[PDB]
Amino acid sequence: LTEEQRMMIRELMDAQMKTFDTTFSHFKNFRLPGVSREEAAKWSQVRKDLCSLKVSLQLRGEDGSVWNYKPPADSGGKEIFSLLPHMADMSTYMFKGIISFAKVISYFRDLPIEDQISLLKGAAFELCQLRFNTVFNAETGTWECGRLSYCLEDTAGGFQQLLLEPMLKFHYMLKKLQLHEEEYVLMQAISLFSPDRPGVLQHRVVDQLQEQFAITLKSYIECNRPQPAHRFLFLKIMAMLTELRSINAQHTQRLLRIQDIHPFATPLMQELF
Amino acid sequence: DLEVVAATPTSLLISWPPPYYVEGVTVFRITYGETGGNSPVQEFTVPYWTETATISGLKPGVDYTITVYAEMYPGSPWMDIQPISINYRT
Repeated sequence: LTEEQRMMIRELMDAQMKTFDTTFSHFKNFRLPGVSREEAAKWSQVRKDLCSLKVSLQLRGEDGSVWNYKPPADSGGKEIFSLLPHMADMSTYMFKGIISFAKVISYFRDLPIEDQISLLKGAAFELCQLRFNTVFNAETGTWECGRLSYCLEDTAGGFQQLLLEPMLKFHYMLKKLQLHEEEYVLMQAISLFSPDRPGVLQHRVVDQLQEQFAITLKSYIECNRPQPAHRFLFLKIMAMLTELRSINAQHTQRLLRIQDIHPFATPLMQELF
Repeated sequence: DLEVVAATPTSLLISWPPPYYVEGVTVFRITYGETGGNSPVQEFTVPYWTETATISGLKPGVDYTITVYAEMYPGSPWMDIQPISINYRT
């Protein structure tokens, strides 16, 4: 592992640790649930998008009191929305962390400012998802977020139903890999620099950076992972990233549909999208 | 300087100059509160690139206080301070 590669990983590790609050100690002041036309049939589609998401929410007291929220079954209502204000706040908090993480990196700062904007807007959901994964518990089916936890409902349905939604499948599949922190952080870097992403002038510079990180990820696994099992692993991770980009597109469509009948989005989210 | 480009009695459009101390800054927090308050303050955040903000739902005839905070990726800096503030009336 070249001294430059080792250095690159060191920088990424520093950024995550400053960048990322695993505790969610500082996440505060979030909103909580309960606290004829046509268009419609837009609504039926929108209901489908909501349906995939749906989670229980748990809050743990400083007391050690626990509050549990169980989401309504669909109705018409506009019941479906109820989480959405809370979710936006969480995403907004996550996004602020994502932006810092990019900011820390020397290579990112070097980039022309317009390029930064394009990359961050493209990146941001994917990076946010990657950070979430580290929290995620496959056995629990929970994301544990400091005091906050979110737990998947069982449609029963099934796993077979559950796996139908790409995002849920991705988290379970990504979790399986049992990545090291270095591996997760590298993925963010590879995701964070994509040449593809819309609005990017400086394709050549980004592609080299993305490639350079990718090699570092490839190198790290061979050195640090005991090889014979793991020969595949880099290929799978790259596959996961490709899946993520597609999922990111799906999410973007979903938000627009949800907003248009319903608007939840925070100013940062609108700015980011 | 912080400027209001446009107003309506409900609603505000506001601008600030870019610093200076960017990169520095991950985001700008923005707080608007009723100018000395019964009111709880409201804060929302925008990307470091953004020079412009929208504030909405305001009462007519009310004098207001608007604060912008610029937020720094850990150990920039450019130190630190100031928040920059204005008051405007419906």
